[PDB]
Amino acid sequence: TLNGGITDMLVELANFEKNVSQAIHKYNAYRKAASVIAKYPHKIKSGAEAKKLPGVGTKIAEKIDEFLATGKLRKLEKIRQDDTSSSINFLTRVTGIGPSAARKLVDEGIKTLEDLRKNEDKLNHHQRIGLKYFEDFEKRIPREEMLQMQDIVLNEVKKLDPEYIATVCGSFRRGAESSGDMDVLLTHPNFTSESSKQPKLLHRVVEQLQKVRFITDTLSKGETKFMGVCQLPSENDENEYPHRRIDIRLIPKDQYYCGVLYFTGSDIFNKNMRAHALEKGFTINEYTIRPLGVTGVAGEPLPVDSEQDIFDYIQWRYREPKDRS
Repeated sequence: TLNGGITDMLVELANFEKNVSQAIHKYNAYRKAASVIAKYPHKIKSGAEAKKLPGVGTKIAEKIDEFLATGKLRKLEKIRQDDTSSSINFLTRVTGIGPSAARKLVDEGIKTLEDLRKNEDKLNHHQRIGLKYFEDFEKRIPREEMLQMQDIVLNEVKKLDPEYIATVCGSFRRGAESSGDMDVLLTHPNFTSESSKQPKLLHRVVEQLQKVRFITDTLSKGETKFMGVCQLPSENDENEYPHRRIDIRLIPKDQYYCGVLYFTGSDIFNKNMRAHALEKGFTINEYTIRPLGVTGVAGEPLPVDSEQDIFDYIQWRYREPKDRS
């Protein structure tokens, strides 16, 4: 393509000028500028030969000869950047700041790492810790450190009560080399889908991990889900080990392997498996597996004492976790 860089430059400029500006008049303009350049049969060398065209005002002729020289355009940079969109989807990197709050902060003037680091009175505790450890939560965790994190949690849990079952899921159980965080599913026989609702089964484990200084912060502690911050022990090491994201979900005993399956996942695999279940007449769910009757009337949850049970029901061979991409 001859120009092309020039026309994608003008098209994006037109779009912006109508969906942010609202000056449909100069949107109509750039449109004309672009169609023409695309007609013109020779490669634009400069913005003066590019000015000499029936629909290219000298403001635009001033841009082209520029984009030809720098290989870019500052007006596009200072536009792509401030994109009311792109800011929200940045603030949302900070754990604790979703869409709703991001939109608030943004169109109230705050949208960058430093704008934030200059008004923590506008943030709650979750958003605060999430800010303090932004860069830390941005790193990967070598399988190596995860194994160690597995041991701390795993043995601490068995020491409290041997009847607990605890499995780390996520990219770690699938045998991955690198993880984003740690995701623990916890259950205990005293807790079934018929039973009371026992928040202490979870609290007791969380507090024991804080007690031994693994968990360093709470972002959200619920009745059934805790999300916080954890850290591997060290020596005299400066930044020794960064702080990681850890999540701890408590699940009724009788619907644990439904939750383990689901949280080991790969979404693409979850998608395919549920879909296969739905074709042999079952519905799978992060809690249960149910016959799917005539219509979409689901029957009674079937007994699940292991992942294998879920596979057998839909007539699939057990897929090793490493094998669930």
